[PDB]
Amino acid sequence: IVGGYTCGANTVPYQVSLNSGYHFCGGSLINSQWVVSAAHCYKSGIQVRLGEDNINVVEGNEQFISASKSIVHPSYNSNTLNNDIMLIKLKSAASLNSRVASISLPTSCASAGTQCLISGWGNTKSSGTSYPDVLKCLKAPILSDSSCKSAYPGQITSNMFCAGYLEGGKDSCQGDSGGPVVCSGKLQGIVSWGSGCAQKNKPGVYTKVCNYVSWIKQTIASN
Ligand SMILES: N[C@@H](C(=O)N1CCC[C@H]1C(=O)NCc1ccncc1)C(c1ccccc1)c1ccccc1
Ligand SMILES: [Ca+2]
Repeated sequence: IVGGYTCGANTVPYQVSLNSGYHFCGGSLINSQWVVSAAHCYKSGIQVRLGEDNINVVEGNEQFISASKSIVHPSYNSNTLNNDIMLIKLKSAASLNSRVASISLPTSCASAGTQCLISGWGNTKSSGTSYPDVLKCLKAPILSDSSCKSAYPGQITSNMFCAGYLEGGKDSCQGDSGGPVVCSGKLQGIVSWGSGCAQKNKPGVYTKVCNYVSWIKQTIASN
């Protein structure tokens, strides 16, 4: 997260860190057994880390649970990033508490202008590289479809939305991938892609979760 702020420990209790020897992506806990992340975060050997603030120190509220199965969306295209969503099944159910909590799925899509919370342990620099230990947060509005398409001509599908700031300076970045965009208490986006981080006229692009709720619900009913 570039240009954001320290969230505060466990104030984003649905935020998970995906670990394969090191943090590599975020995700969102949607019930005690399932995490939503980005398809471009797929790899084998995932451990889901819940209840995290400082990802380099055991602070006492963590739950570390291996994935038993990952399911990349059947229609994910790794070239256009259309359908950039993946479900991860935990080997055992998380114990839900004030520091480890699920985020609701949307029933309606969010609207342009709605202010959302984006969070993660990704790079905090727009040029250069610095990775934080504690969770970072950014308040960002959803942008109009027309401004999003003007920023990324030919590349925005109906399964994507832009959020952030056309002036730059505030954005998600590498390592935030797969994490949440929450608006009015619902998971409306997944950190997906952009042209650099926090660059002028290049806001972040997010997977539009409301288009995937039927697939999520049917998949978790059968796995
Ligand atoms: N900029 C790259 C990106 O978003 N990549 C690389 C893999 C991870 C993800 C990421 O950091 N997502 C998080 C993010 C990035 C930028 N703003 C907001 C959030 C993109 C690309 C996407 C997926 C696969 C390959 C490349 C890219 C686009 C054009 C030129 C080069 C790279
Ligand atoms: Ca920790």
